Amino acid sequence: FSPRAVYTSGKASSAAGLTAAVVRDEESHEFVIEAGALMLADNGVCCIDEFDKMDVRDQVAIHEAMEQQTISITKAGVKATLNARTSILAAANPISGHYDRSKSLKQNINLSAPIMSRFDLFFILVDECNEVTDYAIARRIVDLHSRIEESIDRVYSLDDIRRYLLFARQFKPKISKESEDFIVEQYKHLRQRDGTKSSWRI
Amino acid sequence: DLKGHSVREWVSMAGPRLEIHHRFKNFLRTHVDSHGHNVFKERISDMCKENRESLVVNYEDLAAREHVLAYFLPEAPAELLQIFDEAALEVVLAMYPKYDRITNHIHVRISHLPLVEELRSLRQLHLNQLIRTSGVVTSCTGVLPQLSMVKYNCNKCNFVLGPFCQSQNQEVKPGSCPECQSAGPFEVNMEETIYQNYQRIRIQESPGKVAAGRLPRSKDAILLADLVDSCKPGDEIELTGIYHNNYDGSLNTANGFPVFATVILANHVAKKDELTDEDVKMITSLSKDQQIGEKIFASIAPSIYGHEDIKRGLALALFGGEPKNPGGKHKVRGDINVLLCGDPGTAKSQFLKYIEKVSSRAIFTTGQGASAVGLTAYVQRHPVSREWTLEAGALVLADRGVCLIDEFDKMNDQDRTSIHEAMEQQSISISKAGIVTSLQARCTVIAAANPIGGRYDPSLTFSENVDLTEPIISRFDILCVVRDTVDPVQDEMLARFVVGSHVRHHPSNKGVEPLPQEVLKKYIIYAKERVHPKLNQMDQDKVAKMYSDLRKESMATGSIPITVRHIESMIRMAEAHARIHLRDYVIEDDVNMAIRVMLESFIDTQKFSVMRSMRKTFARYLSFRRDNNELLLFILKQLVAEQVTYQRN
DNA sequence: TTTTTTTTTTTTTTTTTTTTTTTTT
DNA sequence: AAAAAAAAAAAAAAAAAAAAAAAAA
Ligand SMILES: Nc1ncnc2c1ncn2[C@@H]1O[C@H](COP(=O)(O)OP(=O)(O)OP(=O)(O)O)[C@@H](O)[C@H]1O
Ligand SMILES: [Mg+2]
Ligand SMILES: [Zn+2]
Repeated sequence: FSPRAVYTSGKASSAAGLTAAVVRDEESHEFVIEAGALMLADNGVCCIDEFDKMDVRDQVAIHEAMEQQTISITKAGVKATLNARTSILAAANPISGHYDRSKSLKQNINLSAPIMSRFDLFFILVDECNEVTDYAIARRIVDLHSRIEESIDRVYSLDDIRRYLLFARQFKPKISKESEDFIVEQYKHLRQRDGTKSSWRI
Repeated sequence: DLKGHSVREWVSMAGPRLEIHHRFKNFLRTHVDSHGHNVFKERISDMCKENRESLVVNYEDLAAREHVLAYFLPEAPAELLQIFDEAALEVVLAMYPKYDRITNHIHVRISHLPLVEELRSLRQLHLNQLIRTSGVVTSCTGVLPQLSMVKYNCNKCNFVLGPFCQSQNQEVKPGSCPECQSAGPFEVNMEETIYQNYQRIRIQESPGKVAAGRLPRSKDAILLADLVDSCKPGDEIELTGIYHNNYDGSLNTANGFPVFATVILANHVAKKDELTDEDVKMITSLSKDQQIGEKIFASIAPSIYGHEDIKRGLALALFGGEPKNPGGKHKVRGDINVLLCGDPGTAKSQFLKYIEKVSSRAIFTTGQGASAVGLTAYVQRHPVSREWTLEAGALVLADRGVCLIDEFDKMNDQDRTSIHEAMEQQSISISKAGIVTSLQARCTVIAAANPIGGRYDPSLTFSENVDLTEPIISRFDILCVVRDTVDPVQDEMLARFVVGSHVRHHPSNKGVEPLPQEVLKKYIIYAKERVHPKLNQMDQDKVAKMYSDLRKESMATGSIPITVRHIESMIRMAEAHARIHLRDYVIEDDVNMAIRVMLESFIDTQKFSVMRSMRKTFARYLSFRRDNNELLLFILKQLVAEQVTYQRN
């Protein structure tokens, strides 16, 4: 859906191809920069499937990108500080292949603490073996596979949503005093939540 | 004077050439100011006085007084600028006839050019024109000596040949020597030749200016004989220069298209961004405030709320102690290393970054490899310079400054060994390729770390809930245990702080008084460089009794004991606190404050039960300069928290 | 005959992959 | 005892600096 959206895998991407690389221009004395997956997601999204499987040598780069939004390269006779303003949608399998509900999120996955720290949202999708949910899922899947082109009545076409997203991204909302007080109270309550235990501290 | 067929050819003619020459001379003489009568008078005076051999000329005034010359300028920069140099030389001689002995030449630099472009907007249309751009210097070579006025030496008849002025476009080829009429090889004659400094830099688009789906572009520039060393890598610079193209650049080589490389002949450089006098009065003026200690302790990382004790420790680390080596066989470091161990989300990295920002010769590195410079030394060919250099470890780079180490508990084995060596012996020993050397790194290490398991548990002593061996922790003078404990009042206050910061830094809108940061660093410089307190007034009786009591108490329980190095650290912190006040003699209150800080750290390093044991046993020491309100508020908060826990269980 | 552009060669370094080794359950 | 992560080996590719030879006029 999203333009400037780049999808990758766990171990299928190396460091250079995932962040950046440098080659020398074949026609002059200057050097050109091969843009890695992170860069192509600039002002977009990077979808890292099987994140937990990614090598540490690459996870350090992803952590750097999340930290300062930028990639610093000193290679092949050229230095550069390039911009990577990308959001990261990661998909990580729980350690052991199944999510264990009797542990904190820190233990259920093999992500380093710095990586998890700067993830704004963690969504846990446990496969509760409920019959109603299974019936609904089966109905939807079979309806999809029976009626391929139809059966999808989306109120807004993907092109319309793309245009609306591109227009709305330009807005820079303010924070009024009332909203500031509401944020303060909500944060107070959310911290009080952590006073049973939660999947991870707040 | 719009007339003719070609602008460059128009200036080429002798007539308009001399017309422009004399008009520019008259402009230099006559253009005075709105009120600064004859700015160029004092300009030339100062330049000659310091022997600067340069003249920065604003474009606005030149266009105002002589619009024709300003219009001609960008179209054919080479000829107009050469004429301006010729004019300014004789103008200077008229003002300073003797100065003719100095450089026999004057360069004219032009600034505030009206139209400013970006490296991505450069096109063939801009060839051979004065253009103003902005960018980050991404690489810069040494000050290479380039031939200026060569005198080749004929081999056959050993006759030196006349000066063949070197051109930036083509290499000079000598003819046949006038004497023996030989077209032989010839060789430079360095003793009789004269050169000019030649630096080559690369300027790339500022990342903050690049668009979303685009990559920064870069252009090569040449600085010549006076702009050299005016830039360093990482500088944001406005560069005005000639988009020169015709030197040798044409891909006539096979498997190549008729492309042309481009380099900007630099003509003016402006960096967009501390040895003063009479500021000693300023520093001394508030030095006698009698409460400056609180001011400075509150003037550290003003963007961080609370954590006052950590700020005090960082202030003491900044001002440092007094290194002393009795005889030459007992090396005692004057530094105050600090370790901030705490659960995440408590602004430890913020403190480290503030110290990076506020302290000169301060470098930042991380336990991970995400830092520009590593902790360990090595030797290699630098990737950008391609030159074989000894990359000294980060600690060495901060030889007399501050090394900030984030993720202190995620280092490598070799990184741990290197930090141990630096902290222990204050030097690094390298034997990597053939360099058997020992270079000293007298750095103050300020480290940040998280407890094992991501949460600090007071039921366990400090040394066991941190992924650091005892020898490493034993070399830190202050241990700050930052704990994130749920507290509604503090939570609300911090929420207000950060949300207000977010409000105030929106793009559209872009109990003492803390000192301004610039004055704070001036004070730090003066204190750290001039005042060297001596502890001739320390009460040995009090310190000895305190140490003996602490030994007895710590050994009375199964707790980490107090050792001599703790007394050493207390001495260093007392000297640092005296340095803050520039007393030049440690006073009883300085010693008491140092004892307070050292005991606070040592107590907080203990387990939960021993924490209260030593708090009650030494509450007198730990309460120095701690007014009644603070203790009463702490006790009330403890009681109300106990009530809350009883309520919600 | 004399220049010039290429040809090599001779070092050195750098990067990817694979393999080998070390640490943990 | 066996798997996961790290380190080292090793082989292939690139830069490049300089000396010598073949082709051109
Ligand atoms: N006392 C504080 N005052 C102001 N801002 C704070 C404070 N504590 C935390 N913050 C803010 O909360 C965020 C978290 O802080 P920060 O990113 O520096 O974490 P940290 O202590 O370095 O954690 P970690 O150990 O995970 O690296 C930042 O945006 C920081 O500005
Ligand atoms: Mg941190
Ligand atoms: Zn001769």
